Amino acid sequence: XLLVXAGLVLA
Amino acid sequence: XLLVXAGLVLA
Amino acid sequence: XLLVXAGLVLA
Amino acid sequence: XLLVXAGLVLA
Amino acid sequence: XLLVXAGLVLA
Amino acid sequence: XLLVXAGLVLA
Amino acid sequence: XLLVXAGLVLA
Amino acid sequence: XLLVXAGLVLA
Amino acid sequence: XLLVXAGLVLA
Amino acid sequence: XLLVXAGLVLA
Amino acid sequence: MVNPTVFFDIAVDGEPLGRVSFELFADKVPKTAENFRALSTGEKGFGYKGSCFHRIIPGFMCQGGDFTRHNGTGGKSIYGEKFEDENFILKHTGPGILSMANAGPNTNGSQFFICTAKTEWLDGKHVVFGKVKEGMNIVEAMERFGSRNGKTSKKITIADCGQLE
Amino acid sequence: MVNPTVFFDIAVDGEPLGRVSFELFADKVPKTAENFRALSTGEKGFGYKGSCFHRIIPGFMCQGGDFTRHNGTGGKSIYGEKFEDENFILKHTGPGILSMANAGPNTNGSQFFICTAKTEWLDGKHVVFGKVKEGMNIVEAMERFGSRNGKTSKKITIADCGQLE
Amino acid sequence: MVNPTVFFDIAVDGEPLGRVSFELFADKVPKTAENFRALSTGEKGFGYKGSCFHRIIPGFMCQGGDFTRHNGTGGKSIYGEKFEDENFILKHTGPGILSMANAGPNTNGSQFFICTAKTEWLDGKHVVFGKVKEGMNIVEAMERFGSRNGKTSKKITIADCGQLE
Amino acid sequence: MVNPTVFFDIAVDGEPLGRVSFELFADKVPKTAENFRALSTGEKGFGYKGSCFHRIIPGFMCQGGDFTRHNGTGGKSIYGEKFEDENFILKHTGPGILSMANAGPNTNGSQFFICTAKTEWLDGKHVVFGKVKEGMNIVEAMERFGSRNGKTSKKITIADCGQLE
Amino acid sequence: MVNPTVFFDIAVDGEPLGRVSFELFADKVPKTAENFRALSTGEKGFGYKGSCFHRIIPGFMCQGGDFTRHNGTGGKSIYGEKFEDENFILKHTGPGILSMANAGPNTNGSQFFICTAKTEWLDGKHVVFGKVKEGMNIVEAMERFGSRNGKTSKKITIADCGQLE
Amino acid sequence: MVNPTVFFDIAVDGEPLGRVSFELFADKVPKTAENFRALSTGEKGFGYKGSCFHRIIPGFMCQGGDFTRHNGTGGKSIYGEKFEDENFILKHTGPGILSMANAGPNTNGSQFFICTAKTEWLDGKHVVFGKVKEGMNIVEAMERFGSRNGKTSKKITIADCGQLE
Amino acid sequence: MVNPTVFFDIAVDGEPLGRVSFELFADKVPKTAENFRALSTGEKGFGYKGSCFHRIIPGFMCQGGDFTRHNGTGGKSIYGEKFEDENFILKHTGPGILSMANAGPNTNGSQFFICTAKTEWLDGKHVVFGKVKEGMNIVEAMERFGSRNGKTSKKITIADCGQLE
Amino acid sequence: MVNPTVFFDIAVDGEPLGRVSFELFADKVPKTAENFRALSTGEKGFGYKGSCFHRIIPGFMCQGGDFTRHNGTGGKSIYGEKFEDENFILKHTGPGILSMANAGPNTNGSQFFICTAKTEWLDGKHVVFGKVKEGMNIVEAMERFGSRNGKTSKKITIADCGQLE
Amino acid sequence: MVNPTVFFDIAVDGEPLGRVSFELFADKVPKTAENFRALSTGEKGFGYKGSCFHRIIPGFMCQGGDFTRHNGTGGKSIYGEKFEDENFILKHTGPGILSMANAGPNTNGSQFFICTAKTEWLDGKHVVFGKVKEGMNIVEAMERFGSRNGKTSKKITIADCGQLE
Amino acid sequence: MVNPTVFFDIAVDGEPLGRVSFELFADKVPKTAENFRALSTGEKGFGYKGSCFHRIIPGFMCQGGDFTRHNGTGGKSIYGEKFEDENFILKHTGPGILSMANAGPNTNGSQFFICTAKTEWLDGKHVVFGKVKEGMNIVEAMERFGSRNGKTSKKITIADCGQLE
Repeated sequence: XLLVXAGLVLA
Repeated sequence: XLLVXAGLVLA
Repeated sequence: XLLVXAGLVLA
Repeated sequence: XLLVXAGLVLA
Repeated sequence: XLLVXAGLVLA
Repeated sequence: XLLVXAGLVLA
Repeated sequence: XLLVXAGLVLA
Repeated sequence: XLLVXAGLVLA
Repeated sequence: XLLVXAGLVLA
Repeated sequence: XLLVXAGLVLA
Repeated sequence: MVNPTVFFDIAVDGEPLGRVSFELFADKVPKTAENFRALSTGEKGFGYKGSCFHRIIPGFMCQGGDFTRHNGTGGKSIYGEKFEDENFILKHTGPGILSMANAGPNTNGSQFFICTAKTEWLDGKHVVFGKVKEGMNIVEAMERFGSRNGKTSKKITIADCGQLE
Repeated sequence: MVNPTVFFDIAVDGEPLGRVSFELFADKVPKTAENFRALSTGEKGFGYKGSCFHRIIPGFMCQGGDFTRHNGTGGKSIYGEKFEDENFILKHTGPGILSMANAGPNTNGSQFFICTAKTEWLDGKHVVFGKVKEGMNIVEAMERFGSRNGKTSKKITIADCGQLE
Repeated sequence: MVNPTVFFDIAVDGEPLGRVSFELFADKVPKTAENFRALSTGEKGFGYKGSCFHRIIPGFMCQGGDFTRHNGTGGKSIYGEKFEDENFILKHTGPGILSMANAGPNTNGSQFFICTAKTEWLDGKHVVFGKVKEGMNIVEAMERFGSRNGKTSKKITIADCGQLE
Repeated sequence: MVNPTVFFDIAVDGEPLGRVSFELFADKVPKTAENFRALSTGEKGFGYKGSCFHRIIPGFMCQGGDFTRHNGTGGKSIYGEKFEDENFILKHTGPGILSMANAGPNTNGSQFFICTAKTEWLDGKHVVFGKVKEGMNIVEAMERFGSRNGKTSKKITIADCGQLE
Repeated sequence: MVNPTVFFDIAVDGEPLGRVSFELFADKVPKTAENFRALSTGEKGFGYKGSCFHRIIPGFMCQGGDFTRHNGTGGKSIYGEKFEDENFILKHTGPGILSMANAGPNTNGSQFFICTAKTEWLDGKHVVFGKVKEGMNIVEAMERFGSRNGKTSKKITIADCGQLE
Repeated sequence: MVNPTVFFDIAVDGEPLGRVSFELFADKVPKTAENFRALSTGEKGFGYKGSCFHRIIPGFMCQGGDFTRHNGTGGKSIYGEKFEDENFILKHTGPGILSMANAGPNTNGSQFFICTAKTEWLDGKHVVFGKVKEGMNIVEAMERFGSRNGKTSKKITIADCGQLE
Repeated sequence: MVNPTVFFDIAVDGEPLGRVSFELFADKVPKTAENFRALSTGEKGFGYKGSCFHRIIPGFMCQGGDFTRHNGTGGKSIYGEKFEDENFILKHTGPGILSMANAGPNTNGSQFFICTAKTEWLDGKHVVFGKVKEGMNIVEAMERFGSRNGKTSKKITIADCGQLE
Repeated sequence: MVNPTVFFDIAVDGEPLGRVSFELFADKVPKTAENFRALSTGEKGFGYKGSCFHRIIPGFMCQGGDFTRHNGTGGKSIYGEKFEDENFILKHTGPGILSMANAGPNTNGSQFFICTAKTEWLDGKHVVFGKVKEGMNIVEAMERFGSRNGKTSKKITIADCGQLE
Repeated sequence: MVNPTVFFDIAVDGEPLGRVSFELFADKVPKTAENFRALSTGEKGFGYKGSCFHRIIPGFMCQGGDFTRHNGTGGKSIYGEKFEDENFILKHTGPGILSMANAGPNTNGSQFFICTAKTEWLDGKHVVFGKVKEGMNIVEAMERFGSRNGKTSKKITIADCGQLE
Repeated sequence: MVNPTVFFDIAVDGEPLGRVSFELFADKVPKTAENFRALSTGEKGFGYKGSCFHRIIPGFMCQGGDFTRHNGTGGKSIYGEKFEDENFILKHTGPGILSMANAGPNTNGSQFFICTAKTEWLDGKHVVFGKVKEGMNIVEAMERFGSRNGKTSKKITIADCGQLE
């Protein structure tokens, strides 16, 4: 999808 | 420390 | 008081 | 059902 | 009733 | 998985 | 009733 | 303080 | 009282 | 940081 | 969808009093408006025709809908013995507001009340689902037969009822 | 404090049937036991003397305590129209258990039921406050006048009542 | 519904001071307003006639309603020992507001206070149910007998009270 | 009261497979147990006779009770569309346990499952209300007509059913 | 990024009825828009082409999206079995609102519905994610094949689908 | 630390009755024990010497500690106006338990009560902090001057008090 | 009611800097305002006269009120060790706001801060109770003896303080 | 049904080190154990064959299962991106426990760890789903290629994997 | 206090691209702003000079800040391995917003992102702390080196950075 | 892994009192044990060598670890300014327990306390992480230099410290 994470990036 | 994560591994 | 219940009507 | 209420008794 | 579910549709 | 639902059965 | 309060003692 | 209680009046 | 805090030590 | 505590001041 | 209108023909000890029509806000509370509509058509084999207003307190409300025990301890919805509070979007804004009576949260069956005053202390506790469209004067007339304890002086009955639109 | 014992002298239609004695658990629920005790003596002006058991369902329980409407919709406590659920320490452990009937949380008044079976599905929802001490055979006799819907076939009354211990 | 007006004729050490009338907001808080009304008429057998204002803090409020212990530890409602906080719709907007004193949440009995200033710190904790209609000058005369700790110099008594509207 | 016993006479396409009897734990879950009993006797005018097990997963459970759509999307209770989860006293302790199927919390209707294994992952989410009394071998016979995805190969039908005790 | 526009070419058994285009609100619910978008191009290996609107209730909504079971018990997302309820920023404000059908909280898959009325009773329970851009009259045509129970009269089908912009 | 012992020398009306000594549980509730300990020694400039037991109800408890107003509406702790409920480790296990009186959660000042019976209905609402070490029979003697409403017949007084170990 | 005004006569290293006066919002937070007012008059036998501002950060605030330890680890209220956070009605709206320093929720004592900037990140965690009325130029002068870490350059002291109105 | 058993053939760089077999507790966590079992057979088209153990900390655990990014930032389940924490029944009780790695609650994918010690600080945060049936000596051999930060010295690979029972 | 301005000199594969300056909203989020300011000046011994933008998604954002692992798995704050989410006052209102990347609640380190669009679905999950002051054209230029999944085609590096005001 | 042991060589003013060795419960609280271990070797560039025990209360505990401010207002962890409470598995069971001092939940730095008594009132508020392995007699010797207020009489210092196993 459109997220901003540090390490496990999801859709 | 002693943790088991997926992506941001902390101490 | 002024309430509208079905069965135990209180004041 | 088997209940003990005061006013609206249900099954 | 008027609901939009997937599987158990209720009234 | 092993679940018992009514309508949307998941794994 | 049998309570131990400070000021409004109830039954 | 400036309170209105019944029994233990505090400051 | 008997507490172990860091900074505001109370009774 | 910019905080106002009493005892353990943090950043 | 379109909001239904139901009518009740009221009678005082058999003698006709008049008709009250109600707009049901199915655009806000569809499961609650449908229960009242189907009970006013009697299409499920049971409903409001012939029941009485068991509790009328002048200047507050008129309560009815207990078609099984006629005293406030019965009634049933078309979904079963009781159903959830649909939502609390609408408020008890004034006379002619139609709201569900209950025995605590999520105990709606078939009893309802028609407010003859704004009852805002009831907001958040009783589901509002309709309003008197025509016949407010007939509701006012009904008030004359109640009392502060709810006792009616004559049998106020729903002589006939059904859907108009 | 010492746990009081009260008695009810039950009458069927007119005929005396027998005395039931109850121990009240004032060491666990003092506010609830005190309410039943004071209503059994009549020391506040109103009480149980002369009221009937309006709902007896064989193999489950006998319910009484409505001395104002006599149909399950009234009763009142010595503390007012309702009082809080004191605690749920005691369980519905078997025949002879005395517990409060209510209309949901914190609406205890005067209505109660005597269990003729272990009713553990009610634990946590009804406050248990007593136990039949003597006269279980009389409660069993009362059972025989009820039906699956509670309807009794005789006026099962409390002819006298009071405190012994 | 129409909001009742009650009155209190106040006396200082015996000598009559004057009358204060209050409108009770029954359209907002009917159970709380009915308790004050009925304790003003004395119709349930007990009430405010002959009781005193036990705590008056100038520029803050006059507190009264303890007709049983006369000092702040008693009073009772017509519903019982204590009753629920009805709702917190109204706010302590200014002088002359009438609100329930209490000993924590849901402990309303009969003690109340008349504000002689706006007390918004009390909002949400005390149920507001009325306001002075005529006679504010008598409340202001009463202030003159209190002190920072609340002690009065003279005996401020409600000689008579009843309903006007 | 005494716990009821009900039976199901199972047929595979046409052939009689055998009878399974169940003890229903009315002493723990009386509203859930009554629903199943009444649907087994068919006394309310609808119930289990003629319906099938639409999903059998060998080494897990047999699911039935959908008499209205026969595929898992229907069924209904004697109480209405759905009814609350009564309590979770009992656990899925081993084969022969009879428990309710649902579509999340408080959606119990008529569908149920007989487990052929201990299914503790389901504890707390499904209400357990009965156990196979006699006929466990017939359930093990039914197993063999399932597959991992749950589709059957033959029409497993409740030919007859009713109350024994 | 920029909001996608997707289209459906609806076929009523044989002849093409027409094309409905949709704006997908990727500026509000990006994860829910990408799911519909990807399932409309079919880029991930499966999607909407060839599926049917299995439940249409005139004046309420058209529901489709179950491409695996075709009846309402299936569908799957590009993220898997199900995915979270992204947010409920948008409301069900009127005709041509596109929203997720679900089996309760966080069970989104592929099933959706096209509202033909303002359904505000569904706000907070269903994620709104798009709107009919051009083609409302084709949806209004589809409407007339439904019934109050949702049954379609003719086989409504998404003949082709993909992304315009 | 080691648990402190305090003593009270009780006088009835004028005459010496005897000494009750208490072990204070500073290993469980150190802040509540130190508050009582310091008010017994009087080391902060105020405390219990001279104060009376103002409410004694036989078979229940003796309540004291209001060294300011002497009627149950006062007292101050050594930490200030009121202090938090420290913990509820200890239970009201039997006669001789010493526990804090309060006006609801976190309102501990200086009033306490000595139980003359097991009072488990009070567990979780009052902090238990001590137990009668010597002199239970002096507490039993004190009992006899009380009544069901708490009235004493003689002025029961702490004539002197202080620490031992 | 009337809001109190207190003054501080500031001295830098003994040299008199000037007077700052503050309006205390007794109308919103009476208990927090009273604590400050009384510590400024010194009427309870302890207070602010002679103490110093121990931490000053230019562009943020000057923190003072620790009269016991003089370094941020002490001070006490007129109600005891600590007192509750009264409410958070007011916001840190700009320079001149007087607010309480604390060591977490409900640990107010005597320490406070004078904001030289709008500090909205502190809203909801520190109780605002007053505002500079006259002398903001003296507070701006005080700022110049701070540093990024709060160390002062001179001993900034409250030479005298008391109430004006 | 029965609990499955899977094997891993470990190869250090390319040299065969040995086999580790595991019992998966399908009787406590069926969905988590089916995920791991399917990724070990590769039956859904993808899985652990060929991947590496990317983080090995001696005296703690060996972590692997990231078959997409091979470094700890990837992996996926057979149900989608991530899936729910099934339950926390089982505990990290000693060497050989196989448990799920995650990125906070409900982000289970395919990464796991085999404990070489008791790790009870991880209880309640990571789902335990299996234990080493044979090959604990091979796991101890693998440990020796790790370091305190987890980086290895040789590439530890799952050369083969599959089901046994 | 006055809000700081920091700058970054961006270099694509070596070649200077241009400078972006940013305003840090220290008046809303002081601790988050200070972390970024300090890592930009490099005054604590580490910071952003020489780090690269590891993930750029056109029309969404450029994510960077991982100066330890350079791939999204590292970075650290000047406060420690992580810090709390200070507050969520600022929203993701448009292009040029600077916000914290994280690994769930309260895991802030050094990674940040510059929005190239309004990203309101991220509101309340990521702390906004700054805006581009000058150089949006350089961010717009940076965008062009990214792809749908975030991999950049050229090494986008912060060649220099520091504070301006 | 195996639990580490660290030692402290205590000095009273300057002369060498003796060594206290400690076992750190890395099998229960690994992050908290690692913090203490690393601060005992001084390996991260700061630590306990040279700091003093700043608060010792006989019969309760010895507090130390503030190497920054040396008076209880400082210290820091190897993880940053503070870290979370890891878990509260272990309890303050008696003398020689090593536990974390803090300034509320999740404010762990470097200060700690060695208990000379069982302090169970602190359970669940302070993380227990180790126990005196040798030298309890030396902790007993340290107690003597404390006071009820905590002030030491000689400067008690950690002359040397480090790991043993």
